[PDB]
Amino acid sequence: SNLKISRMDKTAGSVRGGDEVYLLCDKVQKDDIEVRFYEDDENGWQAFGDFSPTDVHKQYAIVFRTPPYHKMKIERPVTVFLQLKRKRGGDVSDSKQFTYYPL
Amino acid sequence: ASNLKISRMDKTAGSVRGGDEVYLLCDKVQKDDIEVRFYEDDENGWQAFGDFSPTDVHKQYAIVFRTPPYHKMKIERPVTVFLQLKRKRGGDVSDSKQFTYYPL
Repeated sequence: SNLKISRMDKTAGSVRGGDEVYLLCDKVQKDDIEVRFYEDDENGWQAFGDFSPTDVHKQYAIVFRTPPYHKMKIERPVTVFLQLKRKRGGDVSDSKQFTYYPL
Repeated sequence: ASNLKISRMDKTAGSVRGGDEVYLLCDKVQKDDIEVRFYEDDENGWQAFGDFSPTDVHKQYAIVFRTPPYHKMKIERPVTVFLQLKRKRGGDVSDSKQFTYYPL
């Protein structure tokens, strides 16, 4: 609960990932942050937000590319959770929702 | 703050009717002392401003805003313009970026 996501560019996208999202957050260290996309279920899937250090703006924003879903053949939009977290870190932000769309 | 700077930004095109949300990452800015001015070199140097309350001025380094309707609603093709960050007091600006309005 140390980390926080204030606002996001988008909350949906192509299951193929590759979508650029602007993320407004509370202070974050550019060398110890990641954007984890995950599902809360026995399978426990997780993909990560793509981006280098330079995309973290003044420690208060992150411009990244979405990861793709593990199944491209989905019939309807699937919602998943996405949060902020320190690498190995055990510190995270509350988790917002992100939906993936078909093709 | 030194000199205004638009680091990067969301959209760079939208509808001539304005109303589109643009994320814009910039250098240090102060909530009640900054503006996002749209305009044209033109004789009639049209001018408009992005809409946003002071709450949309996230941590001094970013601005979430909606665009303003262009002055010609019925344009034949896509019309491009410059939109620079501007200071409400000093009056100084940031290098101007380009934004393109689209027809209905």
